[PDB]
Parts: sequence; structure tokens; C-alpha cells
Amino acid sequence: STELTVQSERAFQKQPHIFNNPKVKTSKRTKRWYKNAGLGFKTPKTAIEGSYIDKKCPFTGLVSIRGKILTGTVVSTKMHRTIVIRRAYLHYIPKYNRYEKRHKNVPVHVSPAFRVQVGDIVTVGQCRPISKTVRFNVVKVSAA
Amino acid sequence: PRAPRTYSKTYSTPKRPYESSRLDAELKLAGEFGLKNKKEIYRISFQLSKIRRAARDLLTRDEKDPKRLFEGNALIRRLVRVGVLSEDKKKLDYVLALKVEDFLERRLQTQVYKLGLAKSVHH
Amino acid sequence: ARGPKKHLKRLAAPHHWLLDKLSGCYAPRPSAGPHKLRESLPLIVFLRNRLKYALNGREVKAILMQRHVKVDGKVRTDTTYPAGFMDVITLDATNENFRLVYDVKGRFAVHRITDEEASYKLGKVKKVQLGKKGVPYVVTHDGRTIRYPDPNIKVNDTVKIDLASGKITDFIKFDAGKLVYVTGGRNLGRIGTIVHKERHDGGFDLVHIKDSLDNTFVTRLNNVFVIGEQGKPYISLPKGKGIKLSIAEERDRRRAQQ
Amino acid sequence: GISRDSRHKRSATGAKRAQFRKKRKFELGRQPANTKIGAKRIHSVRTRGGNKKYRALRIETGNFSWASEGISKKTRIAGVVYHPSNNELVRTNTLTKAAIVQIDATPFRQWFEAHYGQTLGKKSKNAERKWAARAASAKIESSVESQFSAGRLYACISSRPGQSGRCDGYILEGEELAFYLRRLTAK
RNA sequence: UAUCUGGUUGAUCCUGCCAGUAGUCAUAUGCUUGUCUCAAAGAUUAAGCCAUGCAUGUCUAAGUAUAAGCAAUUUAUACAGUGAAACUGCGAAUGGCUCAUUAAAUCAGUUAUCGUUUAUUUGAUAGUUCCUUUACUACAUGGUAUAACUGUGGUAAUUCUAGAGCUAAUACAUGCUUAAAAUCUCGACCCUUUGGAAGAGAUGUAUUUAUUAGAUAAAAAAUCAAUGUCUUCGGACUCUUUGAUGAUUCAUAAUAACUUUUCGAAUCGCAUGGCCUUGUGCUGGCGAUGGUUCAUUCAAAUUUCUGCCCUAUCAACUUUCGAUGGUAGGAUAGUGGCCUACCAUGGUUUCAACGGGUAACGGGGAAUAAGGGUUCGAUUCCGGAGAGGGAGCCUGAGAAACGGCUACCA
RNA sequence: GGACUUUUACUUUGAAAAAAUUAGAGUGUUCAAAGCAGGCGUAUUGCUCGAAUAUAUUAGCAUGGAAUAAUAGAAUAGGACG
RNA sequence: ACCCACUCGGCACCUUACGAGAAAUCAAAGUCUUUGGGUUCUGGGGGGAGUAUGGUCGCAAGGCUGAAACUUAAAGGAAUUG
RNA sequence: GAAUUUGGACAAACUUGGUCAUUUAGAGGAACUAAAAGUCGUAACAAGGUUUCCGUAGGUGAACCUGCGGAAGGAUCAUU
Ligand SMILES: [Mg+2]
Ligand SMILES: [Mg+2]
Ligand SMILES: [Mg+2]
Ligand SMILES: [Mg+2]
Ligand SMILES: [Mg+2]
Ligand SMILES: [Mg+2]
Ligand SMILES: [Mg+2]
Ligand SMILES: [Mg+2]
Ligand SMILES: [Mg+2]
Ligand SMILES: [Mg+2]
Ligand SMILES: [Mg+2]
Ligand SMILES: [Mg+2]
Ligand SMILES: [Mg+2]
Ligand SMILES: [Mg+2]
Ligand SMILES: [Mg+2]
Ligand SMILES: [Mg+2]
Ligand SMILES: [Mg+2]
Ligand SMILES: [Mg+2]
Ligand SMILES: [Mg+2]
Ligand SMILES: [Mg+2]
Ligand SMILES: [Mg+2]
Ligand SMILES: [Mg+2]
Ligand SMILES: [Mg+2]
Ligand SMILES: [Mg+2]
Ligand SMILES: [Mg+2]
Ligand SMILES: [Mg+2]
Repeated sequence: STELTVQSERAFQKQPHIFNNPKVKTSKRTKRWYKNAGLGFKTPKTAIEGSYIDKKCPFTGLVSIRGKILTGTVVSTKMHRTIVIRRAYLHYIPKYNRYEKRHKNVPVHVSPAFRVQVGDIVTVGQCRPISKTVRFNVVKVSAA
Repeated sequence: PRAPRTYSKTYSTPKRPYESSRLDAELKLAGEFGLKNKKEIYRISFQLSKIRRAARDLLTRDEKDPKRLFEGNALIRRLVRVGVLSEDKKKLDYVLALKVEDFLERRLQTQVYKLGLAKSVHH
Repeated sequence: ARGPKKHLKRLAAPHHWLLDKLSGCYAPRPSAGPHKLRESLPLIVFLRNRLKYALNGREVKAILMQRHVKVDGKVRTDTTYPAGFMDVITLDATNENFRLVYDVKGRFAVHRITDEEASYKLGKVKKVQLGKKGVPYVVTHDGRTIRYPDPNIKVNDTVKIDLASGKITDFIKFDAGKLVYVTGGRNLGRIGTIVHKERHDGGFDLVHIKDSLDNTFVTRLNNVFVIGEQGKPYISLPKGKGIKLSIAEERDRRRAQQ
Repeated sequence: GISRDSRHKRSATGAKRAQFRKKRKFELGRQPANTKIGAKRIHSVRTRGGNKKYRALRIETGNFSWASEGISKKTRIAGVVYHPSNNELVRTNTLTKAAIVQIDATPFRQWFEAHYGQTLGKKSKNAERKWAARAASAKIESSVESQFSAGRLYACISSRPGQSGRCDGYILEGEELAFYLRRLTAK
């Protein structure tokens, strides 16, 4: 959180093709572009009135959510705007007629519109490749 | 290239080779019905096993099961057409224990001997 | 890899062509056309195996180069030209016209149709978009593009095609109660009087389908082809009328006439 | 040549992969344009499926757009003054996308006189009625006004010279200009 | 088709294990061999090496023919019959063969492209371009080279080629001709102040940049800034116009420009018909080939989730110089550490990481099985890889291609 | 269309799991292995049935149940209805 | 402090087998072809051999971990008669 | 518009060191084996003529012998 001092990058950060005309004056001095990702997911009020950029944000960015939807438990928040969630499941071995505890770690991008800490339960949405290993984006936090 | 040609084996040898209770019985079936090999009896018992296997899988299924009735009717009719099964035994429970020589006696070997004009099975 | 493939081995063709597995290594590969590869008639199969008009592949070729066989009013003298669902295969000679309709078992059946109504076809609209210069258009299930359509035409509808000009004559909206055709899926080849569909936002819209004998079944939205209103259809259904008559009563029915 | 595949460098677990499927063509790469200033020299490069691309070198001018008044002019490019990606791009005056540059700004000065005509810095009856109607537009912004007197405006290259062969941009204005100004003065 | 039997003792109660027994699309070998149908076949060791000969070329009515080629003309004094050669256009990226490499890799089932290219089919789809665009102009169609061919040669030799002389195009390279109407800009002048003008230019598509529209859950009033189409200048005020997705900066449209400037037919065969002011006058069909964009089809690339044999006598690994993420940029057809600069110190791991072995290409499947299972799958189908080992690249839609080229190694 | 929505494991049903192969329906290779053929007429004109069905673990999708086994809530009430 | 009755926990003993086991025996070695309370460790013919090898601990003696090639129908847990 | 040439990325191939499996070496050294009849003794099986066995240590031609502690698989289920 803390708005991460949005303009500390070496380049200027802005939503592309979103013009704030200096000639005219009105409320909400900087125009903000946001979208509803759909699939019954509400855009948090943090994104509507925030000051972050997050090109890869699902609400105020150029990415779209489409494909698999997963649920996972947060185990890491150490990276910048990226978290790792744990996805536990049981794998069936037919020979012994019984199960096996297994897990898979999933690196997932997290927008400043969400404040997540280790131990949360979040659901994630598939997007286009975001990084070498990231293909998902956090859309809802269901814990504290 | 072209599709493979499907082929299958039509007989199975008994597990115990030298057992007198079966050795002489085999020579009995080949005795008065003119067979040159044990593979004739071995052949007949192979689909006799297959018939029983299909029949056993039918009785396991519930009554009025469409699959039980459909292939049940087909199996009961197809043996009745051949004649190895009498018309009275059309209950799908008498097909399990039909006989080992019921199939063999329906062969053209026996029919030529049954309906005169041969006066011996070896002729 | 390394490029598009130009061969289609046998045992790899769609099973509804009823090509025997023996007697030849290859099967006719459909050319690129208005229909997909698996959902394809192509004429060499139809003119040789279905109608038995031609015996060999060489005399299949001879028939087309005499401009006898024409598809949808166009000659289409291609040996492996892909013919798809309800493409009007008309022959100027022998004064017979065939329509491609799925039979009860999901295979293509010969459906002779009268010349009067062999001059149109129904098309399921796939997408509706805006062309260049703001000209709306629709795309049917066989790739046709028709400009300036009725504004009320939306996705999943079916449109009657004049089959002499690119313009449209009539259309049917995709609503409950309409007579529908099953094109694809497990229930392929059935007519099913649509009842209800479940939205399933995100993907794979589903729909419930009920037979004339009250036999209901479910298939994906992509596999249903609306062909008119309940009762009177806009096309001549083939023998069987899409009932999915069971195997147990199929032997009973075929035993009646022997 | 240059590859963009991932069968090379290690997976997320850190494991080294084996060498499978030696480099394919559909995953190639090429060298940068490294576009300099002056003596326009543009080479065309063939790409996948035809669709040959433009590899601009040594470009002279470019179409620069003024967002406030919605106009674009073809102006001479002076040089590169700031680059977020690498400072060495600035010293070599190499132009890439999102590069802060200086332009001569002469066509805008004549256009401003031809459209409003008040002044920069410091006859017929058709002239004044157009200017009178186009009022309340000569007070655009103080900092950009002082740049015209210098004859060097500020711009950001919004195009990709190595990809499209054109070096097009827009004049910095609003508050993003202040961000670039403070970094330039931070010396 | 849920079966066992012999072998430790003088005789014995008893998982032993050995042996016997049956099967094998499991091989090899020995002996023997009459008939019909059917049929695998240099996989295992050596993805070891190869003589030789074949295995990719191709034309119609419809691209180019003075063969100093063949026949007949009598349809023709330009040509139109057949047609070697060659130019051109496609194809040669398919098929076929093998399984060396390969262990979250390939592959299988299942997702996405709102993250991309797509020759070929199929449906649509360019009135706008004579550029100081009133002589610049051929628009009843314009320029050049050259093959084949003739002639002169070089070598032991190659599907080696040089010099001299012609000639064509659907070769290469230029290039105009077809309505309007409407909107914007500039703008002469009368000169009004309420203001209208003659006249000029631009407004297809293709590339790039910036900006704008692409709305929409409810209903009424206050005046300020100027009335705003028409006014009884009181103001009635509405008509105003907006598609799709679960979701978009989507489709599409609008403005300013930009482009070393894409496309917008100087092409071919057949039939030859109508109209008059009967001029080689104006209109005129059936096609073929080509062409921008869009959609379709044949595809491709990347990608979601879960699943793989044995080993800890492999317990920590990765990040020197990419290892994980962020920002920006280059590159790609595109997303993406794919690469670069800077920044943060991350990412995987006893739920078996990482490392090592495989006589491991993976599946559909095969053998044997009461039930549960065990073993195998080089190999007729699907996907992947390779052309002696690597690397690199031209052409092309499509190849890192090998019966394509270049280099090193053997 | 609206703001809320405790999350699971499990099980039923449905769609999908290429073809060949497996089990299996029908049917003249003379029987059979096979194959998907074929059969029927006055055989002068021709007519017609077929080329089924089933199995296909696990994972993903849709859907009903909610026993069993977990999970969370109102405890120095920043609890709910309003 | 003794006596009697009872009880909870403990070291044991006595009798019998409805039960188990291969017998010897066992109130646990029972509740196991009528085969499932939870959980840890170990074994797969006898030897070669607790050897070889590589790690690891130890000052050392050695401990822990731990094969293969090769060899071959040949000693008892238990009882019976001599 | 050929030869030639600058810098760069891809990078074959080669040299030098580190790390990964099969083959030479038997000049050697110390284990199993297989065995119709070897030699020296007689260690165990009976109270095997000193009960046996285990661990640890030492000694010895060889089995083995001894000390210490332990076991019963002993030769004692037993001295109110
Ligand atoms: Mg074809
Ligand atoms: Mg058993
Ligand atoms: Mg004994
Ligand atoms: Mg004995
Ligand atoms: Mg045992
Ligand atoms: Mg054995
Ligand atoms: Mg191939
Ligand atoms: Mg191999
Ligand atoms: Mg087209
Ligand atoms: Mg990037
Ligand atoms: Mg990055
Ligand atoms: Mg291998
Ligand atoms: Mg293959
Ligand atoms: Mg290859
Ligand atoms: Mg070779
Ligand atoms: Mg190669
Ligand atoms: Mg070759
Ligand atoms: Mg579940
Ligand atoms: Mg005690
Ligand atoms: Mg064992
Ligand atoms: Mg052992
Ligand atoms: Mg013996
Ligand atoms: Mg004993
Ligand atoms: Mg002695
Ligand atoms: Mg002695
Ligand atoms: Mg003793």
C-alpha cells in the first residue's frame, strides 16, 4: 500500500492514450481509466480513486482476464506487485484406492488495489503472459 | 501404409497336458465323430468359454437392464439358429451349462452321418 | 511440422465418410473451402461411394470437367471440394438435386429435393460485425458474407439464403420453442424443439433439447442449428426425422419389414 | 541467430534444461536499428509471411503532434536530451521509442501566428473574425511558451523507428513535462 | 476360464526357495514340411559406412515461340494447327524413413489468443491517383534488358561457363484516362456589426503518430455565459444517434498530419451481338489470370490445469555474466528476461527440489490376468525430433530444409 | 441489470475423452481367421435395409445431494437486524 | 499395627480353551480366507557378507550407512520314534 | 553496381584447466567359490568330557584360549 510513491520510476508513468488536457479545468484533475473485468467481479473502489498505474492491472490496465479461474492461499508477498499462492490438492493413486497430499506454487501478479498478506485466500484469473513465469492476476481477496 | 489386418486365435490348450481323466475324454469326442486333432475339441471349447463369459456377464447385470436384454436376446437367438440350444431352454440360464459336444454334433461331419448317405462318420 | 500437410491417411479421416479401412492407404483430403476438414462430404466420396455413379477416382474427375456437378449454383469442378451441412448438390443432368443432411446416426445421407425448393439454403450466422466504411455484415456456417442484413439479426440465428444472389430472404430468431437441428456432439443428427438454455457466463453456453417423443437431452450451443419453428420446418427432413430410436426397438422396427 | 525461445535459460526451479529442438526460424531475432540523426537512410527488411518492415537509420525529421490544439507538423529533430532506459543512448543521440528529444518548433510558431496571431514569447477582414472567434486560447502554458523563444521545443518519440521507419512524437505538456524537466535540471 | 505338483526327514507340523506346468502381435535357433486364405520382415549390436541405378517435376482454349522443327494452308500478308528449347508461374516445407536426443521436456486429455502470422480455397470488397494536378500527356495502351537461338572458345574433369549479335511477356521497371453531391478549411469584396460573399484546395485505400465518439438504473427545478436550428427572439424543445462481448484502448467512424509511398488491371481465350449523325464510331456476353482489405478454410506459434520410470552411496539448488520480479526500451508476426539499462533480493525444496541413470521418443495400444495387478509399446494411427556431428543462412506463405546452400570437425 | 456472496474433500447425472484396436448387434468370406458387406423383384425399366451399440481411470466443465470427514464466524463484542 | 469385604493403579502367579498358533505354547501370541481400530520400524532361499566400495562420526579400537560378481539344493522354530 | 573493407550479434571448430562412464596393468597384494577319498590336530553337537553363546579386549600353528560384563537358546521353572 502507501501508494508506493507512484512517480519514483525513471520514466513517466501514465495510462496510454488517456489525455488530461491542460487547456480545460474540472474536478478530478487527472482523468483515470478503469474497466470491469466481468465474470461477476466488482472493481474495488481503490482502483476507481487510486493513483497507481500498474500497466498489468486487471481494472486499470491493458490486460484481460480469460480462461481458468483458480483459488489459492498466499504464502509469499516479498516481490513487487507479485505474490506466490499455494494450491493444495489430493492426487488419487488407483492401486492403493486412496489419496496423496500435493501442492503447486503459482506466481501471480497483484495490483495495488488489493492489500494481501501471507495466509490470505485469494482467487486468481488467467491472463496473457505477464512475465517469464506469471500468467495469472489476483481478482478477489477472501481472507484477512 | 494400409490398415493392419485383424487376426485372432480360436483355441486354447488345457493347463495340465497329461491328465488321464481328460486325455481319454478327448479321444472319446474325436472317436465317433471323426476328428483328426485335439484342436477341434480345443477350438469348440474356446467359444464355449466365450459364450459362457458373455452369459455370465449378462446375469450379473440387473434384470430389465437394456444391455442385459439386447445382447441376451442376440446370444439366445444366435445359438438357437445354429441349433446347439433347444427352443425350450431360452431362459439365458441354461446356456451356461449347455454341453461340450452340443456344438460338435451340429457340424456337417455329423449331419452327413445323421441324415443317411454316409453309413459311417469316417466315410 | 515444417508446413501445411497435403495428405490424409486412412484411419485418420472422419468416421462418418464410411470409407473402408482396407483397399487403399490414403483417403481424400478435403481442400480448403467453406467447411472444416472433419465436417466435409467431399465430392469424390459422395459421387463414388454414396450414389455409386462413379467407380474409380479418374472417372470421378471426368464427371466434374464436363461441368455436370454444380454446388450451390456454382460448378465447383474440384475433386475434393468440401461440401458441408445443407449444401445443395444439384446435377443439371438427370434432373436431381441433393441436400446434405445428417441422418439419425450422424452420417451424411442422400436427400433428394425438388427443384422448386432446391434454390435456397439455411445458414447459421456465426458472427455479426461492422465492415469497412461502416457496413454491417453477417457470416454464416459456411463462410458466406452478406452485407446490409436486417438489424434484428443477431448471433446464433439462422438465415435463409437466396442461393442465386448474395442477399437473404428470411431469418429465424434463436428463441425457446424453435425447431433446432443437432450438428455435432454426441447427439448429432437429431431435431429437438429447443426448451431452455443456461447462460454460463465465461464459456460454453449450454442448452436443453427435447425430442418429439419427449426424450430430452443436452448439447453445447455450438452444436445446435435452428431450422424453424415448432411443427412446420423450413427444410425437408430426411427419413427418421431425428428421433434417436433406440437399438432395442431398432431390431423390432426392422423386423416388421423384411 | 538471435533467438526468443525459452528452451534455453533455466526454469523457475533453477534447473538447467537439455538442448531440444535446435533453433527454429519462427522464433528468430534481429539487431537494433540504433537510429542516429541526419542523412536519412532507411532499409526495408522482410518479415514472416511477407509484410516487410522498415528499419530506419539516420532519420532527419518526423511528424510531431500537438495534443492541445490537435495539430501535427513535420519538423527537424535536434537531439536526444533524456532517456529512461539508458544514458548512453543520450550521449550517442540514438532515437528509440519514448525518447525525450528537442525539435526546431518553427512550423508551430508560424501556425500559431496563422491561427491566433497574437504573439510567441515577448490584415484582411477574414483574419480578425477568425482570431476573435479563436479567443481564450493564447494563454496555453508559461513554461512551453518560454521554449518557443529558444526555438527548441520538447517532445517524446511515440513511434518505433526500428519497426515502422517513422520517428513521430508529441510535444511534452501538462505535468509530465515538469517530471522530465526536473530530471534534466538534476545535475 | 478363482485348480497346482515334485525336491531337506527314519517318519515329520512348515511363508522356503529350486524345479516342473500354461501363454506371449517376445525374439533367436534346431529338426521337419502337402494344400487354401492372410501376413510381419536390418528395430535391439553400428542415428556405422556406402559403389550403382532410381525416388520432383509440371500447362490449358485461355502468360511469352520467326525452331534457320513437323504437317496442312486457302480461316488470315502479323499471329493464331502441333510443338522441342528457354523465360515466366506454381510445386519441390507434401510424402517417405528412423527413434539418436529428449524425464514437467516431448506427449495425453483439457483451455486461451482481448497475445499473433496464415500462401491456397470460399463470400464479400477500390468512380476518388493526369501533382503549380488550363499542354506535364500515348490512354484506341508507353520503356529496357535478356533467355532460348547464330557464331567464336577454354580446360583431364562437373547439371562449369566466357566473349560477340538479335528478339518477346502475367520478366523488370514506369504510367493516365470515369459521374456527381456534400463537408471542411482558407479566403477576395460589399463593409456591416444580425453580417454574406466570388474563387481555390483537400476529403479512396495502404503505413505511422497524436486527439475524439463508440452513452445508456430514476424523476423535477435555480439562474448565471451567449438566444441555439424557428420565432408571437415569450421560448414549445422535443427530433437529436450509437453495435458486440462475461469483460476492452473492441469493431467502426471523425480530426490534424506523415510515408524513402502500397493497392486502386498497359494481361490472356472464345462468341461475336445491338445502335445510329456508316465512323474501323458508340455500346456489348461467357470466362481465365492478377489485386488492397475483411471474413472463411487449410494451418502455425505461444499458452491454462493435472498426470511420467529408477535412485538420498544426489539435501539443498539458482543468481559469477539472468536467477525471481518492476519500469522503460530494443527485437519478434506477436505475449514474455527473449535481449539491453537501472532497480529490489528474490524464485524452487523432505508433498523428494537440484543432481545422477535409463539396454527412455510419448500416447492410441500389446501379453497375461476371478478381482486387484505385473510386464511391454523401435514399429501400419496421432504428436515430436533428425538427415554423419554442430553452427549459420538464401529463397519462399510456410524450412534454420539438408535427394537447398556456406564454413569447421570426422 | 442490483449488493451481498464461508470455503472444501466426497458422490449422482450430462456433455467431451479421433480412427483402428477391445467387448458386442446385423450380415455368405463355401466354414473360419476375416471383410463391411449385402439383400430383393416380373432380372425387361429396377427397389431397399445397413455400415449399430458399449467401455474409456485420473484432471477440467455443467449439474443434484448434502450423511461422513474438515473449515470460518458473536468473548477486554470495532456482533446483527434498523 | 493387624482382621474382613470392596475398589483404583502396579510387579507377578494359578486353572481351562469357547479362541489363536506351524507346534512349542499363549488372557494374549485371542477378537485374522466370517481376511480393515491408529501408527512406527524391519524381512523376501541358504552363502558370498555385515565383506567390497563411497560417504559419515571417532584420538584410536571401531560405530552408522551398505552392494555386486560369483556360488548352490543343500542348517532348523517345532515336535515324533529310535 | 562486383571485388574489397569497419564495427556488431550468432557462433562452428581448436588449445588450456575443472567435472562426468567404459577399457589397458598384473610386476603385484589380500575374499567366496568348485572338489570320490590330502595333511595337522579334534573346536562345537551328550554335563561333547572346561555348559554353550553374545559383546568388548588381549594372546595364540589351526580350530581356539583368557579376563570382564551379559543371556538361557542349560545341565536349575523347586527349600515357608
Ligand atoms: Mg486433396
Ligand atoms: Mg491368484
Ligand atoms: Mg529336519
Ligand atoms: Mg529321503
Ligand atoms: Mg513368505
Ligand atoms: Mg519357474
Ligand atoms: Mg514428413
Ligand atoms: Mg533406443
Ligand atoms: Mg477472395
Ligand atoms: Mg516488455
Ligand atoms: Mg521486465
Ligand atoms: Mg534412446
Ligand atoms: Mg510418425
Ligand atoms: Mg528438421
Ligand atoms: Mg548414416
Ligand atoms: Mg539443417
Ligand atoms: Mg538422401
Ligand atoms: Mg472438488
Ligand atoms: Mg510393582
Ligand atoms: Mg523372495
Ligand atoms: Mg538372502
Ligand atoms: Mg539334491
Ligand atoms: Mg529341532
Ligand atoms: Mg587330522
Ligand atoms: Mg583327523
Ligand atoms: Mg552346550
